[PDB]
Amino acid sequence: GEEEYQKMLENLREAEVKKNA
Repeated sequence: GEEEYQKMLENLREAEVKKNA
C-alpha cells in the first residue's frame, strides 16, 4: 500500500509539472 501510494505520488505531484514541462 505504502509503495503503491509513494510510486503513485511521484507521478501525482509530477502530473502538475505537465504545464511547466
